Amino acid sequence: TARKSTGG
Amino acid sequence: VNYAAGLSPYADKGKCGLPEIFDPPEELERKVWELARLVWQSSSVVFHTGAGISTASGIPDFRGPHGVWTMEERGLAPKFDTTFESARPTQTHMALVQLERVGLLRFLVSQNVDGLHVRSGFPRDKLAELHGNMFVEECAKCKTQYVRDTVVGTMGLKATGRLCTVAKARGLRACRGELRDTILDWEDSLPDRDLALADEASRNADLSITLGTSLQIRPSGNLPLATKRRGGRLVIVNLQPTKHDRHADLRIHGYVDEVMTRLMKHLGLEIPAWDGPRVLERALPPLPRPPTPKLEP
Ligand SMILES: Nc1ncnc2c1ncn2[C@@H]1O[C@H](COP(=O)(O)OP(=O)(O)OC[C@H]2O[C@H](O)[C@H](O)[C@@H]2O)[C@@H](O)[C@H]1O
Ligand SMILES: Cc1cc(F)c(Br)cc1NS(=O)(=O)c1ccc(NS(=O)(=O)c2cc(Cl)cc(Cl)c2)cc1C(=O)O
Ligand SMILES: [Zn+2]
Repeated sequence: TARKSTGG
Repeated sequence: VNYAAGLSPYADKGKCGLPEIFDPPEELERKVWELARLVWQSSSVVFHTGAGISTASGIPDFRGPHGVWTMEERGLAPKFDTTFESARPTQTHMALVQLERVGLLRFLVSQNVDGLHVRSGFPRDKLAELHGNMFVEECAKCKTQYVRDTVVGTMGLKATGRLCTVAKARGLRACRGELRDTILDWEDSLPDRDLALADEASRNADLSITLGTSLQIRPSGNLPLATKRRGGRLVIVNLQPTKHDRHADLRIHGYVDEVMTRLMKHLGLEIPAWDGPRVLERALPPLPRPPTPKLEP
């Protein structure tokens, strides 16, 4: 399950 | 972040308030002609929409010059010209509906929670709403969604204070589960099914076109890249720069309504008027592909 973010 | 809304104040807002670029009129017209070729030429076309396509309706974006995050970052209250209930689909929204009817659009992936794709009449089975929908609430127990006429009243996957009314398969007495909003907060998991459909659509697309997103939020923002990774083209339509500008086969800095208006003229399609909220659960049988459009003068 992939999460809502900017990722860095 | 939104105090009475009860959302996480720990979010990375990303890069806010970059200045807008406008391609000069002659360059715009040339680029939109090129887009129209690509739409027609391409078999599987996927659109990716963000907050930029609802600015014309009076809903602010997040990271534009007057975006909600942009204003919060500089100590100011955001400004909203209209409510979510009373916002009206734009020409871009309505154009996308028509493109779907005539088979020029396989799938639509959107990060918008404004409910406008659904309310425009766009078929829900060709739409992944990856960040939720203000009008949709879902049952924690059985996963049944309810599309409403007014916003459900909470955000961040909280209980709305209504219960599930489904009569069950065996027994047919009410489910009674807790209904929650579908608005993801920062770092919530995306919807399994909607993401999977968006991902598959994006992988097998041979043209991905982004409209009004800065592509800063993942996984949504990286879906248009999967297209490029398997031989497809990528078009980016946005006033600000986007995180993935360097990967675009074609980049268009202009108002999205203008681009879509010109796009539809080149394809010989009319943009329908909007009657009012029309929830369509399944795509109507396809209209015939229009007649071959004429080349640039
Ligand atoms: N009329 C227009 N024509 C073309 N571009 C426009 C227009 N109006 C605005 N833009 C551009 O449209 C872009 C809007 O980008 P952003 O504001 O980052 O929002 P997002 O939709 O990508 O998604 C961010 C997610 O993050 C949030 O936390 C929520 O969770 C969102 O779902 C800008 O670059 C504008 O220049
Ligand atoms: C009609 C209505 C019934 C309700 F129960 C509630 Br709550 C709200 C409305 N109004 S609405 O248009 O649908 C409505 C729905 C959601 C929000 N979002 S919000 O978290 O308040 C918020 C908005 C903005 Cl622009 C900036 C921040 Cl920082 C926070 C606002 C409105 C509105 O008031 O404009
Ligand atoms: Zn239920």
